[PDB]
Amino acid sequence: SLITVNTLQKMKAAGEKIAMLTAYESSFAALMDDAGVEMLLVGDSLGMAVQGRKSTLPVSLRDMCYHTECVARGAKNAMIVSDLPFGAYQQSKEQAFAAAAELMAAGAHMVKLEGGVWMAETTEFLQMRGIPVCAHIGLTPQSVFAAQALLNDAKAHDDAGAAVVLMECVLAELAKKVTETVSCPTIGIGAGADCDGQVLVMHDMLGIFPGKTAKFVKNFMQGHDSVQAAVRAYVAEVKAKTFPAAEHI
Amino acid sequence: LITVNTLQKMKAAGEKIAMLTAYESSFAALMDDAGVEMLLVGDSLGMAVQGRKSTLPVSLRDMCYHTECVARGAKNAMIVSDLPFGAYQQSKEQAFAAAAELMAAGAHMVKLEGGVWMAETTEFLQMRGIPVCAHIGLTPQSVFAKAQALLNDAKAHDDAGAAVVLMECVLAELAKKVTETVSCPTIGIGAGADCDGQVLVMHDMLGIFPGKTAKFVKNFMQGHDSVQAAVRAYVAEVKAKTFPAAEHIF
Amino acid sequence: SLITVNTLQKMKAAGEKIAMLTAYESSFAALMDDAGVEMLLVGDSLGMAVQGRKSTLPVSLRDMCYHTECVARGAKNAMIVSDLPFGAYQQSKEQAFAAAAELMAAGAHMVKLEGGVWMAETTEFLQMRGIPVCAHIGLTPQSVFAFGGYKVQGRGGKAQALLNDAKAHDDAGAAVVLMECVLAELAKKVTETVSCPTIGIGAGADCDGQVLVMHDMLGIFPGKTAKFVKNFMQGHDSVQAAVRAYVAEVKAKTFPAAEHIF
Amino acid sequence: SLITVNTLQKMKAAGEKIAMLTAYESSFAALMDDAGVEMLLVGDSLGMAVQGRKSTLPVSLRDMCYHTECVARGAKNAMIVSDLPFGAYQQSKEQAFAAAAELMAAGAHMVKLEGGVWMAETTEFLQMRGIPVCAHIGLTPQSVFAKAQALLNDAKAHDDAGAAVVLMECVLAELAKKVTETVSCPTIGIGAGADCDGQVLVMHDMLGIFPGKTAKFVKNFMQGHDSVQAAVRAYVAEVKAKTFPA
Amino acid sequence: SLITVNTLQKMKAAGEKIAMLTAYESSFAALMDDAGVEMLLVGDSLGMAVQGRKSTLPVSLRDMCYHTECVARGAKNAMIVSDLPFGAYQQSKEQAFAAAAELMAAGAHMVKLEGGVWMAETTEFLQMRGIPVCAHIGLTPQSVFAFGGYKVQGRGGKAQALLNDAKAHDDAGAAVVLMECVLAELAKKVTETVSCPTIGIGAGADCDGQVLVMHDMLGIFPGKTAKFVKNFMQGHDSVQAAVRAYVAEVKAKTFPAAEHIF
Ligand SMILES: CC(C)C(=O)C(=O)O
Ligand SMILES: CC(C)C(=O)C(=O)O
Ligand SMILES: CC(C)C(=O)C(=O)O
Ligand SMILES: CC(C)C(=O)C(=O)O
Ligand code: NA
Ligand code: NA
Ligand code: NA
Ligand code: NA
Repeated sequence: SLITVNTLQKMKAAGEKIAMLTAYESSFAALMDDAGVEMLLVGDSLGMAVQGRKSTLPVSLRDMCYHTECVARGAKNAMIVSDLPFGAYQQSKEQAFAAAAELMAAGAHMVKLEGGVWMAETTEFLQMRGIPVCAHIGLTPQSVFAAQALLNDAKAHDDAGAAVVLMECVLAELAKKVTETVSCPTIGIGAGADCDGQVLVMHDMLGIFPGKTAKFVKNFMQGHDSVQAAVRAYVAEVKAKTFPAAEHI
Repeated sequence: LITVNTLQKMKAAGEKIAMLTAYESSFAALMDDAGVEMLLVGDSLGMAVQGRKSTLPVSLRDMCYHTECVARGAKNAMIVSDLPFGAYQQSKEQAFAAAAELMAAGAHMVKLEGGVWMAETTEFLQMRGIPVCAHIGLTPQSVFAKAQALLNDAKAHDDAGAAVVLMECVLAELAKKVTETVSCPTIGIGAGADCDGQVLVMHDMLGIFPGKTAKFVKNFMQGHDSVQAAVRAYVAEVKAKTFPAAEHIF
Repeated sequence: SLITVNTLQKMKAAGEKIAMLTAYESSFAALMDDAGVEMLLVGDSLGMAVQGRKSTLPVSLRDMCYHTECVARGAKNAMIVSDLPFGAYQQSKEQAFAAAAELMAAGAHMVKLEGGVWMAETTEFLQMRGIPVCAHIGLTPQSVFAFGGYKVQGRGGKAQALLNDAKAHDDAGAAVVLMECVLAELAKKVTETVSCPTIGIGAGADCDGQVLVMHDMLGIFPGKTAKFVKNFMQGHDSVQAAVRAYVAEVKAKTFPAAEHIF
Repeated sequence: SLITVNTLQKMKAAGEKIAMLTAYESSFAALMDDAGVEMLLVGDSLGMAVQGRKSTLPVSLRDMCYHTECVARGAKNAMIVSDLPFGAYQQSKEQAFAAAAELMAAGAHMVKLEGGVWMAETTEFLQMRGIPVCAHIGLTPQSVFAKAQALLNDAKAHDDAGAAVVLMECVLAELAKKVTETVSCPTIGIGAGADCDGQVLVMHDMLGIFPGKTAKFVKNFMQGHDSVQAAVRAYVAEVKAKTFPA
Repeated sequence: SLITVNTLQKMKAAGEKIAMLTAYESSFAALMDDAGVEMLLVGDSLGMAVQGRKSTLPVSLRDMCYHTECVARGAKNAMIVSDLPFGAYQQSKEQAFAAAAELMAAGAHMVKLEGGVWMAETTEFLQMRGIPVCAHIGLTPQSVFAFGGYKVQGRGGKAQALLNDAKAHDDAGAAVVLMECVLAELAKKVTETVSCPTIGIGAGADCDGQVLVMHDMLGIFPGKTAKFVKNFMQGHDSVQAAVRAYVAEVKAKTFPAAEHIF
């Protein structure tokens, strides 16, 4: 029942697409879990969607731990992934370990960190100590104010033992090559359907914000009269390989 | 008084060491009076005492508190305290600070989880007067995250000066080889009978949880009239080498 | 509309001068944004202009964070650059990162640090982790007691060292290099050599942009302004007109004039 | 007058035995000072004698600073030596320095640390920064829960690092003798024989405050006298006459 | 007017003796500044003259910052030098920097640290980051318990070690090198060898300047002062005049006299 890293490995081998959605509260976490969502991402994207800030930089380790605890009270079988917030882990591998440990004590089953080859040593340090790491490469929103290289980043984390490699806004053809090159499962957002799974910010896919949605995002609320049905459709289109479509790439 | 030297003599003589977890003073005095030689204040208290789903949320404060409670009840038995998740893996210096607090709380030895990558930490602590029990094989703090590696882990800790090597859920024949290879006494749980001693979580062996006991666990309460007799039977079986039996091994 | 690092790079390539001014409050930040200031510098110069102290050394990270938040609530399109205060970042690249992360969480889009080649590793450490860096070379006011005051840099055989400081920061990935009190001809060479945009104060008009302390250019202090500073309030009808004349003279390359250059 | 490291060096050179005793309070420290005790050791042994614990490991840095302050208000001429408590200085030489600096600020004139060769770097670090160090080798109570050439190596490494004094506990007398003869600094012993430049005893032990058999290498000096003052003076006289340890 | 490092360098080259005195309060600081004292030393000597302790070791960084602030409210032209107190800087160059930064934030224009060649790296770390350093060599009072009291330095084969200490600091960028209780002939050779000004106390008249503890030179203690100290209060009936006499004798090279030199 419970989704573990082995489960994700089996899904990658079986070619069965993984469904990930961000979650910041207990009620929505339980709803998504029950709707088939396999990975619950307590992302630092909550700085915009929950806190209403202009970027994710101000989110603190305290905020991430609080939301992790909330989500942990609602989740059952889904795996809880928590982001390491800006400033809380890039100082050193030792600082990253301390911040990751706090998230794990709050209820996370894996942590997500941003960065390329320069973060590979941090991934290894954490994974060796029992903390599953999700390496976030490509577009890394914490550096918002700031092909071979992406492949290198991917490989570096894989070699260090990252459990999952997540790619944001990447040429679909490159995401495909990456997914085939790394031993660990991959998760995409604006990276195509050749990844081992997909992720989207709940709020975006529920159409909580006015005006058009990002190009790589699909509104799943539309056509449904219940949030649970909207999420179920997401899981199904992810697995059907219908999402992302050609328009979302 | 049970000391490291006592354990060493027992290994050399083939006399099995009886270890049991303990998180409270009353149970600790009872186990001590019932012949338990090593009291393990383990982070297993996150599940048995705190009721969590894992031992990761256990803090250093929690370990020091439980160690202090056990220390008020213990007499002859050695107190072993676990370094909790996040409090010692950052560096050897951080592990020494955390272990120093546990020793200050009443521990006579500390236990830490990890393979070869933690051996340098074992050496740093042992050289500074802090006896270390290196816990290898199935390390519960890594639940969310292979025969030769285990052997490598055991050798590295032994060479680093580990006072004791504890193995959890390890193929029996592998455990026997490790035990015959390292110089320090070995303790097992789900590791077979060829270790120098055994450990079990108190509540498990007392049948506190409903349902079937884990495979490597035996209910010692059953067939006895008191907690005292259940514990004495556990100690007597470990020493008679009747526990664990074929049915409790992998 | 929003001013980003790419905007500055496009302006350097086009030869359009960048207008930077200091800002420590929300109302003045909004006034300057509306008057066309592109970069709003929350400088540690507030230790003197706001706090009334004799130098910028006593300014703390908390003071820097507070003013940054204030300015962030008034800014609109302009980029916010916040100074890393004395004592909060020179201890190590790790300490600099932590201090810079607090400023970015306070609302900064870039941080400014003082120092030559010995700070380039710090610049690299921060930029690689998403924190845009402005390297400030030449006369660095946090080292005022070591310099003994405000002297022009790059004289004689000191030119190479300044050039070396600029290069190390640029190679370390500095987004912008800021020069203060530097021989104009040297600043021109530096600007023509580094890949990143440059900003000057008392560095001549051949930098890719200019900066002035608000209070200096508004003639808030009694007496005369420094030689490299022009009083724009004087001869103008409002604070809004004074700032607009500054941005216009910077873009027309009339400020700094010959009188304001070393 | 005042007892300085120079005083101790001169005493070793002349063969005049040094009297050291533990002290954790102001009143007893002033009494011992007046009785001729030259070195007052504020030891982590207070964890057992004062606090009543089973070991000295739980003694904290705050406890050592407190007792150091108390003793410093009683002491006049004697040198105050303060122990660096378990867990407060073994993390690194930088940590030891911060802990030693707190003890010096509380009134100590020298600090004592436990450990062989692996602690010599720490000794060098502290001594180079003005903190006199007493290196404690042999039996080190802080490692209670956890050979001739090893002892000599430890003593030599500490002496080469600049230790002001080397303290030996429970060492074969003949071996203590060689160490004393080979190091440039004064040596102090406890259960180390009379061939040391000086002796130390825990005050409560030599005053017979503990119920039970007197420790083997300890002599009860309270016996035969009717004042604590006379008991201390007798210990100092026997140490000087080289009749203790017997 | 305003005393800077450049001023001290100009005086060394000119042969004009620098007058330094300790100061722990604002009133006395203003008086000395008005009497011509060029360097006001907020020394850890306040542990004995102000706090009444037996040594300067118990003085904390907080104490140093507090007195530094007091002195800064009275100082006008004089340069404020603050001592780094025992335990606050010897742990590492990084810790020395953090402590030195607090002193500078409290009002100091330079910090003073005790130590030989082993502290030179710390000297370099500080000066490069804008903190002027006065290296104190010879008899370093924070090491009094290791020293076994106060004793003359530099005789025999120890002379070369002292020279090394001074040159190591001079090479690291020390702004000033202070010598306490060193053979006069050695102090002279060191003064003629390093590039920075030198200040002495019990080091002869050939240093570039002198320093005394205020309370010692005002005769505040009972009995006699050390051999290298002179009571300037005697023969005068105002502290103003007593301080002016110190300044005059230092500049005339009449103090220290033969009787105050080793
Ligand atoms: C877009 C996803 C991967 C994310 O980083 C977040 O929600 O924080
Ligand atoms: C039983 C042993 C393996 C243990 O770690 C614990 O109780 O925490
Ligand atoms: C650009 C200059 C004037 C500066 O550093 C400041 O204002 O803080
Ligand atoms: C006498 C001078 C050099 C001093 O160190 C002090 O006052 O602290
Ligand atoms: Na994120
Ligand atoms: Na455990
Ligand atoms: Na500035
Ligand atoms: Na001083």
